[PDB]
Amino acid sequence: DFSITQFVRNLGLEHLMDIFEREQITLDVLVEMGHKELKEIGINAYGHRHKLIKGVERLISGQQGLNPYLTLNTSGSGTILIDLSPDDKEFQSVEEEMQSTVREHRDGGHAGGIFNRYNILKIQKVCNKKLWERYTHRRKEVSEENHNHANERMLFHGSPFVNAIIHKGFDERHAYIGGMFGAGIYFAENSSKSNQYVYGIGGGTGCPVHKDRSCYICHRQLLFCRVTLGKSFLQFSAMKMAHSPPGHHSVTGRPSVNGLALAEYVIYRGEQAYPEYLITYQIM
Amino acid sequence: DFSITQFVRNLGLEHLMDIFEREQITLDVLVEMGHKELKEIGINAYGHRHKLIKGVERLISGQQGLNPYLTLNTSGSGTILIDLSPDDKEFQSVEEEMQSTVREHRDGGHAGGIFNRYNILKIQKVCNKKLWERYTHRRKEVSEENHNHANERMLFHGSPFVNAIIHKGFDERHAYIGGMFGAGIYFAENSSKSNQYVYGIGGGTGCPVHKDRSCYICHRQLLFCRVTLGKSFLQFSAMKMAHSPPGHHSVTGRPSVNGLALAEYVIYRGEQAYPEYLITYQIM
Amino acid sequence: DFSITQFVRNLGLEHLMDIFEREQITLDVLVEMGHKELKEIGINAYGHRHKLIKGVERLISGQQGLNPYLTLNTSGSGTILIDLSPDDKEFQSVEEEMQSTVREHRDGGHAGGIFNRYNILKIQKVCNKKLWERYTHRRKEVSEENHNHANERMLFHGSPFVNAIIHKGFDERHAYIGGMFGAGIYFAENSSKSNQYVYGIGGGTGCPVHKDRSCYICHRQLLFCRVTLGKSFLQFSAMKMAHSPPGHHSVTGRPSVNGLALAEYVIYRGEQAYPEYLITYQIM
Amino acid sequence: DFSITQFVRNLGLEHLMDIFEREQITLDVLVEMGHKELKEIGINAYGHRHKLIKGVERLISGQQGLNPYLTLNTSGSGTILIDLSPDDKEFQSVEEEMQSTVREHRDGGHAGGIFNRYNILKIQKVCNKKLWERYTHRRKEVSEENHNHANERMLFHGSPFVNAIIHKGFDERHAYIGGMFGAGIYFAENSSKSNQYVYGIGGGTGCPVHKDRSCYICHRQLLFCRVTLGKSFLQFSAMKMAHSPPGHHSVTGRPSVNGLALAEYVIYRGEQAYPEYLITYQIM
Amino acid sequence: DFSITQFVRNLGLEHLMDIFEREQITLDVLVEMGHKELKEIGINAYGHRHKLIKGVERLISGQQGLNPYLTLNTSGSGTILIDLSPDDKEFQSVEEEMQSTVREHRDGGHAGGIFNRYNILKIQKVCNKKLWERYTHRRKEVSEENHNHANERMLFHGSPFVNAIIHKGFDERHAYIGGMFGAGIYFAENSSKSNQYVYGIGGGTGCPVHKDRSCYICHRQLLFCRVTLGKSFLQFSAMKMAHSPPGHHSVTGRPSVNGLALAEYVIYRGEQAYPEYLITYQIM
Amino acid sequence: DFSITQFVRNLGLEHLMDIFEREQITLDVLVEMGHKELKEIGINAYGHRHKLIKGVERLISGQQGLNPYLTLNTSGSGTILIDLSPDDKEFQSVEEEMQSTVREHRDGGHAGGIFNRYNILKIQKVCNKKLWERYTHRRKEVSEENHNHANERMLFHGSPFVNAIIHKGFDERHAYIGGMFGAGIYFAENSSKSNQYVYGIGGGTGCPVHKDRSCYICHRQLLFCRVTLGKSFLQFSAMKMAHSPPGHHSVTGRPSVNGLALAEYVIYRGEQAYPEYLITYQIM
Amino acid sequence: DFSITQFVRNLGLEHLMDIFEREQITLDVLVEMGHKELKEIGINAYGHRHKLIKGVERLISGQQGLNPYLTLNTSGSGTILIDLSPDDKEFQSVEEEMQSTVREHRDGGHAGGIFNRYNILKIQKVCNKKLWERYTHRRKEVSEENHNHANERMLFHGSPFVNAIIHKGFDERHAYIGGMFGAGIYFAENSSKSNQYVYGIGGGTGCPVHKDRSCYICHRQLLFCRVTLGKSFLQFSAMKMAHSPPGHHSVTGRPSVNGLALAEYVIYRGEQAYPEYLITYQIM
Ligand SMILES: [Zn+2]
Ligand SMILES: [Zn+2]
Ligand SMILES: [Zn+2]
Ligand SMILES: [Zn+2]
Ligand SMILES: [Zn+2]
Ligand SMILES: [Zn+2]
Ligand SMILES: [Zn+2]
Repeated sequence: DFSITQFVRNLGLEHLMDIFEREQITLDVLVEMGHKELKEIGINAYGHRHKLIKGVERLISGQQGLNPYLTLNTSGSGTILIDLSPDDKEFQSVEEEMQSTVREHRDGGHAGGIFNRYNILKIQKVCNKKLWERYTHRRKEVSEENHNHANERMLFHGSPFVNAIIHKGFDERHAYIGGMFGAGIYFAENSSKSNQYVYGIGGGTGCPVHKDRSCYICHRQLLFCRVTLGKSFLQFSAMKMAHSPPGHHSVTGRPSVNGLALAEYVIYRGEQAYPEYLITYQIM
Repeated sequence: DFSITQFVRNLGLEHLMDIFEREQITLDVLVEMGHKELKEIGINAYGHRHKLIKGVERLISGQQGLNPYLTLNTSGSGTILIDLSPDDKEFQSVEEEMQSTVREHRDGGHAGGIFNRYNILKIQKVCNKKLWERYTHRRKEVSEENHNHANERMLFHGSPFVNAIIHKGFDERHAYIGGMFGAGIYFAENSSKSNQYVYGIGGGTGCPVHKDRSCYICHRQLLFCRVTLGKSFLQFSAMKMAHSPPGHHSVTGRPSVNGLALAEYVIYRGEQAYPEYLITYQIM
Repeated sequence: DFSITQFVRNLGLEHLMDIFEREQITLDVLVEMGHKELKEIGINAYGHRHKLIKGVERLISGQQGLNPYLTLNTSGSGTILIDLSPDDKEFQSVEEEMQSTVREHRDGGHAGGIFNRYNILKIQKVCNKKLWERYTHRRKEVSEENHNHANERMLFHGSPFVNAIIHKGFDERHAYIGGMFGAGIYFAENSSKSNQYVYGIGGGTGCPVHKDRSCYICHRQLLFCRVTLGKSFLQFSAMKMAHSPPGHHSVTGRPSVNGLALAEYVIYRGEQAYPEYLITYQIM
Repeated sequence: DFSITQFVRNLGLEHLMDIFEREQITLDVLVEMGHKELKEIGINAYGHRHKLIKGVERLISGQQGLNPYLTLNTSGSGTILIDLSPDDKEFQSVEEEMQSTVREHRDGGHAGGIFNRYNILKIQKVCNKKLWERYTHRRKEVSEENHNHANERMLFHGSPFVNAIIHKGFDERHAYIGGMFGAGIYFAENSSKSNQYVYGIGGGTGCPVHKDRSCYICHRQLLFCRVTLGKSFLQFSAMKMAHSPPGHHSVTGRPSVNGLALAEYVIYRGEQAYPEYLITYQIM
Repeated sequence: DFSITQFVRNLGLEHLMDIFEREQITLDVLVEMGHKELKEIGINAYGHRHKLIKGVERLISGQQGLNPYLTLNTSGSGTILIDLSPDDKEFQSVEEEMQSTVREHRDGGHAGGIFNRYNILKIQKVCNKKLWERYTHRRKEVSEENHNHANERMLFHGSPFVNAIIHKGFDERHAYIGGMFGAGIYFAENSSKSNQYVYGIGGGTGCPVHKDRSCYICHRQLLFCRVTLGKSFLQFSAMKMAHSPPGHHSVTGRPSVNGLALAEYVIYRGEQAYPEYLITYQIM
Repeated sequence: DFSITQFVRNLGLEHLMDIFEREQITLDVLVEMGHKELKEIGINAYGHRHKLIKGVERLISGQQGLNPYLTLNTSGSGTILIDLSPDDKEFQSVEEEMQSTVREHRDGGHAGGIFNRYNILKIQKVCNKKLWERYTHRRKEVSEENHNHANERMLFHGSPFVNAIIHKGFDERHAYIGGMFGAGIYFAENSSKSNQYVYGIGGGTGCPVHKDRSCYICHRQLLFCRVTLGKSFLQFSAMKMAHSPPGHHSVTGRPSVNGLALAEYVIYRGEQAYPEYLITYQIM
Repeated sequence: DFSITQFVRNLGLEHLMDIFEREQITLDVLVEMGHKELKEIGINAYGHRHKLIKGVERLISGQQGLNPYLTLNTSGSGTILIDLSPDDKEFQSVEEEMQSTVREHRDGGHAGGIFNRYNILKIQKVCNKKLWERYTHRRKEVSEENHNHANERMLFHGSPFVNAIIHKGFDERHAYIGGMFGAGIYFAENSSKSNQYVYGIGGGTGCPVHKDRSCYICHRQLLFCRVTLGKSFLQFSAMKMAHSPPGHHSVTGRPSVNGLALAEYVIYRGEQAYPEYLITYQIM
């Protein structure tokens, strides 16, 4: 607690420090305190509160180019996972979405294995204010174009880097550069299609413990995410690209007899998706 | 245990967890606590309370679009049945309504059975806050039309799906599509009229245990429901409707020499009825 | 007693039920308990008491339109008769009121019997919470319309329906429609005049047992009642009012040479009287 | 005027009167002011505010039996009429109710005149707080006696005493003692039936100016009222009664081949009607 | 003036006096202040507030036998007159009570003059807490002796000493020792009878300004008072007495073939009446 | 037995009645028991105690206008007499006050007899809660006037109705209207003077047994009483006053050569005296 | 000052001193605080409060023989003078006692001065806890020795040491040994007699500044005192006694033809008097 000590000594108010130590007032707390709050903790003299408040002003606003407020407000950021109750209708909605969108796939269970259902172990709400405001800023930006319509879907995403995503967000700098539609982030309408990627491309090496791509023991993890598509460009054939086509905010690969068996969605900017629900499950 | 631990760890206040463990403070409890409540449980330093409260703010108001608050208030919802006592005047009023509205019906007791009175076993008040809020919102909306009058009646409802109704409410998506007035929810001011639908359409197969439509042994259930009729369209003949006629909120089927023997009330939106009492009885 | 179990189960607090069973906490008790009371019975964690109190709020106030608080709280209603001992000065005031207001009537005791004294067997104070509240609300109304004066009297009432009066209160819907002043409830300042109505209008058949209108053997009952007269209209001859005359709250039939031998007081609203004392007696 | 001066002089604070004169503070305003309001007007010393507040307390709470509060709170009571705009939804719904309920009557318009529709000139909402409180208190009583249902209807009322009703409310002491159902206040769901009574019983002598019962020149006034019916007694033939039948709160006369041509509703205490709208019109 | 200073200096807290001078804190204000109120005015240290509170306790309670709290707390006592509004229901009821009770008396207006009506100039409510509590204490006594019935009436009183009455209350030590029923305080239910005494016994010499008993110019004053009668002793002929008859709380003299023309009420205890309304008027 | 039975039945707690029967809990006892006392007698469940305490509240405070508390608590009231021992200093001081105040009266012992000393048989302290609280309330009233001084004396009183006094208190409605100073209660400094009135005015007929005014055999009784004099009016000549003179609370008739031989004190309100000692004695 | 620091340091709680310094907790304050007060000022730990409370117990109770509590309680003791308002009846009753008791003296107004009435400048209630407690303890003793009667009067006292008395109380160690009845403290029932001693025995030399015994300019002072007379000895001629006569508690000197013109009262213990009022006045 030395920043507060230096700040209070510079003002000639060191005799107040015994209050600040008992109330556990740090500088990041002090910068948010007005006359009312300072009067609560026991700074009874108007002159002292005036000096403290104007010092906080001269620090936070007077040196805005140094951004001292950002250095003070690191505490409290970060992700939390709120667990859903299976008795709630939100859990049952997410589970119905998982279960009802299973499809048989062209491979003999090479990537996602063989199964018709999931054993759903838990579903978690992902909360992170910084990532959330990034996503909503981009959503407002996309809907300012595209006639006030974001065109927002809920889609499945799978990859071995779920933990990194839920803390640092989606990032196009890690993009699936070899995909059918180039270097973007891929999303599926069917949960079983995303299930094929939770260990890597084409199922990867299988589960770490048993090295099996059809393991019925190890827990899997999927993300069920908000995705802003905006004006979406329809495609049927394979077409590599680094960014969206001009005037469009995403790519929709549609089912075709000689092409995609199932719908695919690709965004090329990381802040156009938010990982709202984390699902832990097993195949059966 | 996990969500509150994460929330507190992100703020740097892990040393407070043993308090939150002994006071059984979960995150849903914490989001409702201010300085006074935090002081009660032993958070004595002002800075710690300030940090907790502003973290709660950043979770609730800062991410309102994720609706974490709804994720945390799942518990406490649901229905409770408060059993009325036969010595109360409310029980006696409901039973008087049941007994005094018995009538002769055209069939020889084929659908409802042959009886003159009921043996009332119990009457229960149905309490569910979300359903009540739904009903009262629709009621305000209807009375804003129809010159500030909701035209609210208490009517009998019979169906083999009373459990679903008391736990999830009236739902027009199950509506009696083959009924005389179309796909609506039907109510009657004669208890014996509604008794004809308890085991199914036109009496069903009778009770499950005996398959008897005039069983004097097995228990039956009726609902006594608040119904907002608003502006009601008077109809004197069978008329298949999918919704209310324009300008109206419900349909009243009136008795006629060549038509209905008794009054019928049909609504086409589920939120216009609320089941206030659940009556269990036998015919005698 | 299952509503408490459902309520506690909805909150997720069923592990506390073993306490609630031992303390006999029913839901109508629980809706009256706060932090201190819940701490008394062994709910030590703050989170548990918080959840219980918030659930009680969401029930009692969140659904006030359903009036669940009145379905609970029905117990304790009803009238109790507190017995007055002959050694108390209250008993003696009431007994002296009875004895000293006896008069000789025009009839040879045909309606009430031949006597000059009573044998008072007991006097009871009638206590009924809801009837008292109804009475005091009406008295407040009358005194506001008067010049802050309720014009309250203590008057005698005789009827073969006193047992119904002390449990349900006075009721103009049973009013003496053939009375000299019409469909009102009648009171007198003489006990021997109200004694004429104990067994019926004009004496009836006398006691049920001996069928004697002057039975000196078996018991009779009068009421001594607080009557709110407000602004009283003076009358000297029969007039069959259905209600009290415009601008007035009651009627006073004054004695006349060619009219009433004794004064009478009439009210046309049951709530303006409260039956304070119940007197059991024999004539001598 | 002098009441505030006396009140302040008794406290020894007459040096403050110059403030109370400039801010137009009267005793009725002062009995509602606390420390905050007294600070606003310039009572700066804490001791002065303490003295004023304690004097107000000694007046209002200390002498509650004299009801000085009611003496001071007289101003502001009374009726206001709020005009509806013909372009409003409410005006149009009330007008639809007026027009669609016209019926042909047995007499050749002898009582009401010959017409098929109305020319509506005004519709006004009637606002009076004392009358509204009276109505809602009675409504709570009735609904508590009728399984939580008031059975509230919107009905037309016609009388040559509309002004007195809108300023004083409905009053059974003026009741139509000669009506088919005794001394009650009568309401109808047909506007024309109530229109038959605007100039008096059977139309009286017609309009004041022309003495014509079918005048098309001069305006008529109907009330549209909230009526609490509670448990309504179903009656099919005339019978004079002074109050409601036992166990009931009103009487409904049903149409019959040899009886009523149209429905009648009769209440016998005036506190269960409230005159919500005042409709001014001509017949055409 | 100096009391607060001596009290504060005795405690060794003279350095606080400046605050007490800014806030106009006198000793009679200080004795009513706790920790909260002392915090408001700026006594921030717990020790100082503790010293002040303990000093006040040692003064008010420690020397309770000296009654210092009564030497303090004399300010705010005394009467105020609240003017009634002629548009008010209370004013109209009091005026109707006064007008409707005018009677023709035996003398040709010798005492009260010749008149049929009054011009009511103003009616005032008399408010005084000391007198009110005196009266209500006596009312409780009398009701406890009269089977819980005070037998409270509103009656007229006239005398040249109205101003002394409204400030010091009714006093039997000023009683009309030569009156018809002895040394009591006399009241009437006819305003005209009271009107005979306002200028003195039999009218005295009349108005001071014109010395005319039938003056139509000068203002008269009557008191319209609550009077507790309790068990009232009826008399039909005159007899002097100093106190009530044993067992009785008042005397009511009633007309007879050789007695009063009009009713009369006499109380022998000063505190059995309260002068609630002061009426200023002229005869016409 | 029955009030408590009905009370417990209305609450639905009849199964507890057996306990109430063993512990002799009547309703008047029950209204004074809290959680502690109820837990003592074996009401172990918190819910039962809560119901009982809320019922007692709903009876005692909820119907306070009926004053049930006063009906219940009549037991225990009344006077008791406590004998003083001849060996005590209190006995000896009262006897010294008796003996030292014998004086030579003008009459040759016609009224009180011929004697110089008394034989004291017993002295009794009179204890009555109700009369004591009446006296102390009046004493406080009188000392609020008269500069905080009650002016309390101990004086003798003699009368044939001492038994009535010690049970019902002094009563000015039984006053000595024919005395030298009007209709009041008379007290003497000299016991020999009070001795003149123990058998009536002028000694009456003497002892009933022997009809002798100077009997040395029969027991007499005097009262030694507290008398609040307040501000005492000094008088030297007879004056038949009904009440105290204005501004005074007693009359002191002082000795004069042509007037009183010995001093007299007169009060005109019965609650300004209290009979502290009853002295049984013989003259010698 | 420094005692709190040593006390806290001995307990090992010196780290708490910064709280005690800020809250101004001295040792005399600390000895009165418990768990509640200590938790209010911020001693949150139970151990710290326990140690402080047991240290206080060891100091105050353990060393009770040294009376440290009396050393700490030296603060707050003293005399305060509360000014009586000239409008209150207390002031006026004291003033009328002053004025109504002026008498002519045997001498020609030599010792006191030539006057007929007084001009009162101030009346002050004297409030001193220790003196009042001494007075009441002695009063209790006297009453217990005098059949429970203290024989308390209100009497005048004149002296040139009034300030000494109001700060120290009456003291027989300064007694008027030359008085008619010995070494006592002298009180009078006439103010004009105590007026003779305001400037010393026999009037001394008059006012200090004029040396005039009848100086109409210089302020004088009297005391109006509570005097416990107990059993007062009756004497008619001078007797130089040093103490109260055996068996008595005071002396009364009676007027006589050849002796005293006015009565006097004499006590021989300073603790039987209390100077309740201090009167500042001029003669006229
Ligand atoms: Zn595996
Ligand atoms: Zn069956
Ligand atoms: Zn019989
Ligand atoms: Zn016309
Ligand atoms: Zn004149
Ligand atoms: Zn004898
Ligand atoms: Zn001088």
